[PDB]
Amino acid sequence: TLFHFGNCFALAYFPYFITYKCSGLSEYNAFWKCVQAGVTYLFVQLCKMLFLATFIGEFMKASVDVADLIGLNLVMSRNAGKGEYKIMVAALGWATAELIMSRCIPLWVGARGIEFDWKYIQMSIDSNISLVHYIVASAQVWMITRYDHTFRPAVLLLMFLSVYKAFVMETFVHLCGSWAALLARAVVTGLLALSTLALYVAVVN
Amino acid sequence: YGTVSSLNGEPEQGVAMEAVGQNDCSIYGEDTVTDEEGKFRLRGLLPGCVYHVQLKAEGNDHIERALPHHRVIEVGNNDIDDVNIIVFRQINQFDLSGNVITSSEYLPTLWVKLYKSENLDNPIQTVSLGQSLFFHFPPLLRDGENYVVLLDSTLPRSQYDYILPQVSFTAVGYHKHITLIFNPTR
Amino acid sequence: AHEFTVYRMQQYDLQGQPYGTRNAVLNTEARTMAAEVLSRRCVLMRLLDFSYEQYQKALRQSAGAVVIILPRAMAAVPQDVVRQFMEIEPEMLAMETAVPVYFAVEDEALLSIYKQTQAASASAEVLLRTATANGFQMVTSGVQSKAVSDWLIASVEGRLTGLGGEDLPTIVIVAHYDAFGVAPWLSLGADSNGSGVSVLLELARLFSRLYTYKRTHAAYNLLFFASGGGKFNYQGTKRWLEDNLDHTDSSLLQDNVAFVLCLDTVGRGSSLHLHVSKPPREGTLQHAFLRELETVAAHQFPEVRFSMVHKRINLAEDVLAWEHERFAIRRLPAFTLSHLESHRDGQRSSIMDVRSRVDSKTLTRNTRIIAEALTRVIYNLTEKGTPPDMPVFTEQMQIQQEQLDSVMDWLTNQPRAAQLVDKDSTFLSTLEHHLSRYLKDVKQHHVKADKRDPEFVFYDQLKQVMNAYRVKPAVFDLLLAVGIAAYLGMAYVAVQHFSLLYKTV
Ligand SMILES: *[C@@H]1O[C@H](CO)[C@@H](O)[C@H](O)[C@H]1NC(C)=O
Repeated sequence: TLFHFGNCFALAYFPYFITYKCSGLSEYNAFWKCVQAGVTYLFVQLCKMLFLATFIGEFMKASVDVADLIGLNLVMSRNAGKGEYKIMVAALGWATAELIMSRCIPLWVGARGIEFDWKYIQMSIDSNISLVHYIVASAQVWMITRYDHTFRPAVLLLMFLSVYKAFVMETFVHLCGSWAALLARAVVTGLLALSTLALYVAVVN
Repeated sequence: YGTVSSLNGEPEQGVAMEAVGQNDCSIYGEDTVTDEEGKFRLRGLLPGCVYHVQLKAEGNDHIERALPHHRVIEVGNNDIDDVNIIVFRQINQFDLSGNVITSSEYLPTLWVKLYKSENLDNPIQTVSLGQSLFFHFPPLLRDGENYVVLLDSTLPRSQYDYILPQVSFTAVGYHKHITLIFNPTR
Repeated sequence: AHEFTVYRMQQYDLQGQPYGTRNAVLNTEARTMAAEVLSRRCVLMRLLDFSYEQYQKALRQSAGAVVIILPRAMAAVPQDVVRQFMEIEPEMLAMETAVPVYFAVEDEALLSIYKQTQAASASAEVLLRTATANGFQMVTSGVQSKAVSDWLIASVEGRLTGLGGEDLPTIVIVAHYDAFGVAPWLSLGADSNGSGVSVLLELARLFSRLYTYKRTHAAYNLLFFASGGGKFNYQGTKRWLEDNLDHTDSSLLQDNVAFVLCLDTVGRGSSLHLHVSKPPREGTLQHAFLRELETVAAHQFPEVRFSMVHKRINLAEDVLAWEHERFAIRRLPAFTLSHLESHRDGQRSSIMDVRSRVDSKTLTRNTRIIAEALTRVIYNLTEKGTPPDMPVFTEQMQIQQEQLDSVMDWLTNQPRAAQLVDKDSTFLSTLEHHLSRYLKDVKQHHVKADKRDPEFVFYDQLKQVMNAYRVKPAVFDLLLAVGIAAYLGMAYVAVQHFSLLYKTV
């Protein structure tokens, strides 16, 4: 099923390339910025693993979310320019880090063989929605930054509370099918996407 | 007027021989202990009644069976002849046996026991199974004597989980085939 | 990915010509019985609907492999299907089928995979079928079967000395403990000679008890032989009889050999038949024993019909019918005892011969009959009185029903096929110990292969593990490719769509 691996890779990697080519990559040549963001993401993942080893499930998810937010904020503050463009250099870098992480190596070891579980296509779908989830996270970071009005800190706190929505939905599904769970994650992530774009049009001033 | 020989042909000695009559002749009958040759000399030859040569209940403790239990003989105008009865002695041994149902790899780590009932801490026989799924405890005597066959393996609980069977086979019979089943887990 | 254990069909060779399946590698889809190509595809059938015309169609179509899903219980299967599977077996086995035949055991996931394959095989419709084409692919493990060239067929022999003299007649009792069915690993063989080796063991116990004591120590040497290498043309008896006749000059198989008994499939059934290669000569020991047997079976137990069966030796068949044939070939008096009436009957082999197929009462009655006939002939009782209307084995020597049941359970506990019982396996070791506790001079004869024109070469890879890999054809995945292309186009449009939406606000 190598050609299945091909289809799954075409589903996963290609949207990142599309965003790369449709966001004006030549403005900063974000390859170095993306590499720095990926290094920061790896460091944050190592820190989260160390914290989990030191130390129930909600606390680990909260710590991981805090580390990811801190890394995204540092990456955004590393560069100055257009807000949408720091948004891109942060979110795309983090998403590429996630793809290079354990959603491509299992895609390699599994698939390409004889077995066919829908898990691989599900992983590709979840990796594609992780792009917009990290878009939401970068939007939260941008709201945190760009000066300090009109209950903006309250909205930022609401977005932070809504963060870790993936872990919340996973816990709910465990308490409550696999494709049904993936669909639920897609809809909640899309709802957070629309909430974040509403925040953006509120904050444009 | 016959012979009382053993199974192979050895002439039994000291076996009580008598003839018990039936019908009205039940009151007539004498006995005679056979000689070394097995040639009994029963007398009291009254015609008109059939005879039954058979083994006396008393004085025949050592001897267990008489395979032709009774011999119908017609008493005509002559004597009887060629009355042969074969007899078996009374075997006293128990000849214990019994297989074990277990996996092959657990067999070397097992020794079956023969704990006497009165004291389960002082075994009297500890035949090791070794590599064969059949123990043949040396023959015991049969008089009550409740026993145990606790299968005392060497495999400790530290690395496996198991329960050792226990079988009681109170010795009044003539054989036994205890079938201890040993199936540990984990 | 299910991982079940499949037991293969026989792959034995005799006298140079092959037998059974001759392949142990398969990597194909699992297309069960349907009007499709069925060529180079594993075919899944269940024993409940396993018809011989269907199986021959499968083999003639050159299937990749044939897998049969045996019911897990193997006892709750209806008896009519059991009889049909008895009649299917000898014809299925005696062929050079080049397609592997595997026998599996029912499982929940096995039922699921069979159901899905059955649904998919028989059946806008074309594109829907391609999209939902959940046909599993089954692959096995290991390499092809290799000729095991150093397999020693085992054999356990034990003696019983007479009373006095060096010229005593030597009655011989043999029984081939093994039993091959259509699957060596599934060939428990309870009603096969596995029920004859139990009677031999009980006879050993009883005659040891009788011989230990002097007053019942009859003058008749008894050579017991729990032979291995059985239904495979009785090689274990062949080698033993050759080594005790032409190689050496000692041993009891030449001095004054009396009748040579052989026991096989002596379990279930209400009829006992003593088979002979040639009629007994009047006045000899065989005729005396036959007369004692008929008197016992007619006076002691009238519930059994008894009759000689005189089958002339045939030197054209693949196997030598019974076991007494190999003895009668070397000018040695012999006859076989069996509940069967015709050697051509397929009641032997019979992977279906589960332990619950040999009734303990019938086995005890058969052992009583055989042991009493032997006791009467050995101890000269018949010309001593002792009318046949009363037995010898009443008390203190009764045939232990518990012992027979336990021995039968132990024999059925593990497969007894000649290709799986090692020269040092716990089965053989326990058999040797059991015979050693009652007999004298117990040893273990072995036949290797003669290394020239191999009399037998058993093959390996009989218990391969097979994987049930789920797979879908490439046409489904082409549909998925069109879908992901549509998704990528939508994503490409979505960037400008969202830019316009944000600009509109
Ligand atoms: C024992 O048997 C042989 C032949 O079967 C016979 O000649 C002999 O008379 C028998 N012995 C007795 C005591 O009947």
